[PDB]
Amino acid sequence: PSDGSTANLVPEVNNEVMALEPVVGAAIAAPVAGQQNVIDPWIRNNFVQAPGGEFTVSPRNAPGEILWSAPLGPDLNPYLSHLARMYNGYAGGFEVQVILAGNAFTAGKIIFAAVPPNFPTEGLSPSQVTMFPHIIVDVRQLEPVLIPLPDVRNNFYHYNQSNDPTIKLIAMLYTPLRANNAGDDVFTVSCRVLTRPSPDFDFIFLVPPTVESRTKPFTVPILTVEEMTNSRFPIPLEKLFTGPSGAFVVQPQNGRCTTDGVLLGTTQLSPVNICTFRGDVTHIAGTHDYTMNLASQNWNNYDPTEEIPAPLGTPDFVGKIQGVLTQTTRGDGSTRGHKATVSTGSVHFTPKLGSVQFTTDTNNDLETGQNTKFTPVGVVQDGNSAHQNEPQQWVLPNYSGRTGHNVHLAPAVAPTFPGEQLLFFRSTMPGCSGYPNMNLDCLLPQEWVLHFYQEAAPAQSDVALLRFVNPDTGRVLFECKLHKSGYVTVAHTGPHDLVIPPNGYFRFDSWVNQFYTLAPMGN
Amino acid sequence: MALEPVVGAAIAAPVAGQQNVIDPWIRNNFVQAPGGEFTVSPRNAPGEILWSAPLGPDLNPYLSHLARMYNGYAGGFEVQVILAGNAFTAGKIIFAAVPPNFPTEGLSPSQVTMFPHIIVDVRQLEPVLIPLPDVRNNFYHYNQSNDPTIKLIAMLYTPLRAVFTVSCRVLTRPSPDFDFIFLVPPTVESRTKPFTVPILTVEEMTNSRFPIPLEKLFTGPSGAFVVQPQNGRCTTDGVLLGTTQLSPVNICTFRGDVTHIAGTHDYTMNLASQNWNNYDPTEEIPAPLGTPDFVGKIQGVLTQTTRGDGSTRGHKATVSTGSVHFTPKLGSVQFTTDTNNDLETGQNTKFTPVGVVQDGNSAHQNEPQQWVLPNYSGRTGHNVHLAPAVAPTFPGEQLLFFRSTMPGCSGYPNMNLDCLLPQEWVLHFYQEAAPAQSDVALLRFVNPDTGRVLFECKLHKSGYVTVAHTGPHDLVIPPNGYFRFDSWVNQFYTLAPMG
Amino acid sequence: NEVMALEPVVGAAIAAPVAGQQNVIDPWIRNNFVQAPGGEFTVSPRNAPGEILWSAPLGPDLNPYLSHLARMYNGYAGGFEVQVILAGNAFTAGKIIFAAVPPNFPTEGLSPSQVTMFPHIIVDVRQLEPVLIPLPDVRNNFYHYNQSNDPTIKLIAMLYTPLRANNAGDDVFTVSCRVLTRPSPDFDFIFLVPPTVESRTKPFTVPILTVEEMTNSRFPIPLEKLFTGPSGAFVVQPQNGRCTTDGVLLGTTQLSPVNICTFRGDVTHIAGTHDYTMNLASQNWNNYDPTEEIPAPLGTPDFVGKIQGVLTQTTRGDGSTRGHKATVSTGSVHFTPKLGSVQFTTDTNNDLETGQNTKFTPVGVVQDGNSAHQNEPQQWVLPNYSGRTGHNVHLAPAVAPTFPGEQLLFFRSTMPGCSGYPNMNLDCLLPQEWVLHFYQEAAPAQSDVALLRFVNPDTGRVLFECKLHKSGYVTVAHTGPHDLVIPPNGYFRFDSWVNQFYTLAPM
Ligand SMILES: [Cl-]
Ligand SMILES: [Cl-]
Repeated sequence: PSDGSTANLVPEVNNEVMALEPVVGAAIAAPVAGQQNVIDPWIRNNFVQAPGGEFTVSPRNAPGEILWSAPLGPDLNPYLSHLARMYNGYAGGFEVQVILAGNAFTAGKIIFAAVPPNFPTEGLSPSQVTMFPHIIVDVRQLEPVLIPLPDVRNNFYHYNQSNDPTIKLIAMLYTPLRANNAGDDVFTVSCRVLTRPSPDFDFIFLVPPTVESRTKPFTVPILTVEEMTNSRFPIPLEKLFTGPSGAFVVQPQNGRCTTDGVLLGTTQLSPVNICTFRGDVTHIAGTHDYTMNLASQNWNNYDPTEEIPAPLGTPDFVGKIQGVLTQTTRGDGSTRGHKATVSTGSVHFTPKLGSVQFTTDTNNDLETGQNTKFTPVGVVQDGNSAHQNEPQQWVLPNYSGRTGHNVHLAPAVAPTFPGEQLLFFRSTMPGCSGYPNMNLDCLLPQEWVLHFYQEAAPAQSDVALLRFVNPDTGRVLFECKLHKSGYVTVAHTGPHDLVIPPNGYFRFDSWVNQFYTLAPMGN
Repeated sequence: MALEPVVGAAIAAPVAGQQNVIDPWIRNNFVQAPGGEFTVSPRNAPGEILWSAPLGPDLNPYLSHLARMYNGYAGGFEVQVILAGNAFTAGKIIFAAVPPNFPTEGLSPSQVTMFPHIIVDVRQLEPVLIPLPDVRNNFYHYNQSNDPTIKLIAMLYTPLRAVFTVSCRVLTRPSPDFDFIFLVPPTVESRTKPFTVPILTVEEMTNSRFPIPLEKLFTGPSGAFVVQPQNGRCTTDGVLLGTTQLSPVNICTFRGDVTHIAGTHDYTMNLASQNWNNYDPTEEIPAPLGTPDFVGKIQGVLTQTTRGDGSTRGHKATVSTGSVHFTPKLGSVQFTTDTNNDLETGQNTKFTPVGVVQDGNSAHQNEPQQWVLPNYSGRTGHNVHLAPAVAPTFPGEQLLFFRSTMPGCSGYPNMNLDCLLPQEWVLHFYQEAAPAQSDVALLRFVNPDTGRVLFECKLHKSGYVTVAHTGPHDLVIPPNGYFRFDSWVNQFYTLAPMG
Repeated sequence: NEVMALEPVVGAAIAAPVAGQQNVIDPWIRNNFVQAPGGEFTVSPRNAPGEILWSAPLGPDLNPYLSHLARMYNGYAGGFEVQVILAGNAFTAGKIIFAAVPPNFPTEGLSPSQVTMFPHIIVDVRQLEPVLIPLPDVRNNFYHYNQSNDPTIKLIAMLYTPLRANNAGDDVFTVSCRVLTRPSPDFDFIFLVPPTVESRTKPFTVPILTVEEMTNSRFPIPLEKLFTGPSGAFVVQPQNGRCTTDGVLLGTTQLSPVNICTFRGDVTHIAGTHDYTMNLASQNWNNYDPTEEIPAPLGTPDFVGKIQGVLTQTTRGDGSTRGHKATVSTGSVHFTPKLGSVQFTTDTNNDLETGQNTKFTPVGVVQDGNSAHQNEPQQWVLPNYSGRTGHNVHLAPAVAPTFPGEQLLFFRSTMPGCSGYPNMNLDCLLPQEWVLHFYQEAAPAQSDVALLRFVNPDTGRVLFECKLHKSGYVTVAHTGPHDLVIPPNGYFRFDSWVNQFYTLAPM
């Protein structure tokens, strides 16, 4: 029966069982629910992979790490997830199926535990997890693990739009992963979580779809790398790059946006205003320099009291940006345009205070009362100093110049998992003069900022697993982790420009946590 | 009583993959169809089909969302029609069920009575109920197929006597024999996502004909001009037209190798692709994607980088569209620069646009004519594979433009730049690829503070917007107002006056 | 566990009241599993979750017995039982999902999560016993017609968990899979009909001819060798020998293997030179119509170079005949065959009369010896068929491999040289006899790729396999330029239609 397959090398099934009493589903809610609803019985009789539903046990993982966790709710099941956008509430339990068919040469144990509502999960030790109803499963177990997840609660049913807690199911690494395959291979255990609603599960109230935030699902645009634009300078994207970031500090303030659509730093939605300035301009006596008193991006007065580091779209690197000042006179419509340059490392670059200084090609022909716009074009470098040294993309300017320090900054960004580096979306800035360092990396393409902003989809966990696919060949090129904080990471060591098919796109496959181990991409 | 009962999906059980159940409450409430708005106005005459819909999940917003989870369906509907008339209004509306594969084109009101029908007076208060059974000759219908179904049609049976527009609404609910058939994942390639319009504000969006933000909404008469832009031209279901591409930054830009013209400060650019590939002049496009779509002088900056040492050069430059040397369909355009030397020949060169200029000795505000197309192949022929021209077709209506102001670099230029669709709307339609359920998508502009509707407009499938107004007018809009897609309608819809 | 969540689906029994007749299939065919023609795929450690390793639609082409029978029947109805075999061992880990995708649902782009949402089975790489999958004929009509190509249910095989195994030495361990099929009891054919009349049932084939026995489709010369190479620098876009698998000719391609670089028409002298202008008439000697949706008259040369041959003329009344060494330059501005005129350089400025029909017989290519050696005949540069006065119109598409590790496979011949140092390499995408074969035997393509096997009949050994794309070009698994070392009697054999994800073994 098992001769030549598995070969008794492997635990077949688990004996342990969760010490939970039975718990009623939605039947209790019938006298006070608005309606008695029905779920397609095929959805109830068939396991499907949960959003989330992937996690890994690798040698990088350490005992105590929660490899997978989820609260009870419709988001446990993709069919129920889409249905839930059409209902106001729910009640009842789930059957979860976990697949752990590790290679026979692997060792290690996982604990699954049910933690009741309103108990804090945020510091649990392995000892402590044992005090809940729990099951301990060997990472090599062949038959899937079946865990019933009852809807422990103190009310008749749950509302989608509220934050009353539910039971949380936890999977934690109980014993580190060891292996004794003789060769130098990993044998990471790839695990799958599938679910189906219990018979007592039901939705409560029929309501207009998609208007409830907590049920909006997360997506990542189908756009190709060439079809998107840099979020730190109005340029198209060109390549994907990963490299080591230990030396310098990756802390941009443009193109910073969270997965559920909260903008951060100096980030705004318009991809054309990403290094623009608008306001009234003043000549500086005896020089070809002009001082600009800043208006907003929509030509309103600028309010420095706002909880932002600087006006939205203010450059987030130190360098000399060359462009054009343009001006129009209200009465007659006379227009003027002059070569201009802004140095963000200059002591007179104080956009938080409301003033920026340009160096122009005239000392007249710029009126003092007219609206003036700086259209950026490129970056420049002083040719007498070291080649490729002027534009430092990862050095933040002093938004208030010599007065005070920078405030309300978006956090810095770094890989936290062993073997991982940031993944940058790389664009090459036009050079106007000199020998400038023309590489510009952003953490998110501008179109992703647009998308996340509009679809304010709540993050089901802290990391969204993406796979990059070649649609011609159908093959996955690499996988990466998209963090809620709005940055991407990959499994690689060393600098590398990615070799990408022109048709490649990012495909969202599963929610994971920070302990997910990515397949190595490099070379 | 005029039709027999018609079985739904129960008959399909021996040949369907699965047996499914739909939430029975969905059939206990009449709900407005996604294309359940139509209008009767004195502009309409008998013979015009004022409203129509095919049987299918798209009749019901609940079934519409459910349909993303199923492969097919079978069964009928009960439809309810509501007419907002008054006692001073006269006329009759006939609703009729026309069976699959019968041609509606040319029907008289007399003939429409020969179908199962109801004749309802425009001044009735109480809603009228129509049964719509799933007459067919197969076991069931596939969502991904355009197989025909029974159609419900509404038209004026007697002429309307009454500015007074009669607002009408169509609501539906599934019959008890209706059911979905095969449970399937809601994928993107299904093209079952319903059509929407981005929530972005006019202020926060970008012009699709020049890399600048939008500023205001403008309506005006277009009898003088020929409205035929080639950028920002896109279909509601995501088909790009003309020279339109997706990058909001690469509009009115050029990339290629550059060559000096002896004795002048003028240069010739041999055009590479937007991706820096070779450019193929034989593509079925009027010109390379992002080519300027108006006649004028566009000033910017030419940029060049020498590979090997990192040498970079930048020079003020200017393109005159409609100049005889502007031939981007053939692969070359001519710039006038501020040097005759420093632009090297071997290296790749990029023109970054900034603004337009005007010769000050000529008539003021006459140089950039946004509604005059350049001759993409110069004198050596005329333009080909153009996106169609655009004009209002319904009496009382004008185009609605998304207006921004181009920066002026010198002179007295006409800085007015109107596009048909925001660039972000082009992006949205491309990615969502939502199939159009009719030829016109009715949009309403909403003030989110109060929930109030400020005006309505028609977004045509061809990718242009029209509104009910006469005369030029800059629209006065709350800065945070957004567009909302409300219903599929047809060409006979009468818009509320706006102004 | 191992059960696909599908309801039972009636086969041809439901069709009895509306079918004309009741038929019977040989019971041995019903009781014995047979390998689907493209029923092989492989699980390697390079594979990642979500990759579709194999797919097939339900239908008679999955079974060569049923495929042959369908040529004599009008329709069919019912399902199959599929047997899939996995060549694992106890020391492997990993999961494969098989899924039933309904008739009109697109497979293109599915994530692993979503594939789980179809009726499905999850199979462990260590499973020894074959997996039995019922594939029911989900449909919305009573039965299917052969000529109507109705869409059917699809079987999907996708990598669900990566393969975890040791390798032995440098040989990387892989799990080979095979897909076997046999008709369900409810499957049956419908109406007996004349056995080879119905078009959509003709099977695709490839000539048994040897490379030496075939002919180049771009110049009237025999083939000599098979050549594969990287093609990224240049643009592979020939206009002769371009034909689709189901027999539609493309570009300037025509059927006669001798008229591949010929010209016919009436000729006119250009005063003071040894040049002549030929007013072109159709290859069949008729009036020439430029309106034809073709790049140029059929058989017009599709490369830039100087072709030397012989002009021949015949006076109708007297019967006199004249023949003169001549040369055509396809890159010269006076080479405008789309407009109807071509310019020759001859060895006389006398003895070529007007109004008489004149035929250019091509012989070879020539090179200016004072220029760089091997620089004049650019085979992969198309001439400008309308000279300066416009662009080429209605071209056959350009051709490139899409799969990593794959390069074009060219049928290579060596052009005769007449003078100078010309590049005598000439590569075509299809032999002329393959064009002839596809055109006559107009077999419908069951997918975008026909898998071919190249066989040495002496030893019986297969030397390589290649992909014949429906568009009419071939690709192989190789990197770098290489002349193939082939036994002189080797032939191409058609094996199976496959899906676009089929990965072929390297040389
Ligand atoms: Cl989904
Ligand atoms: Cl209209």
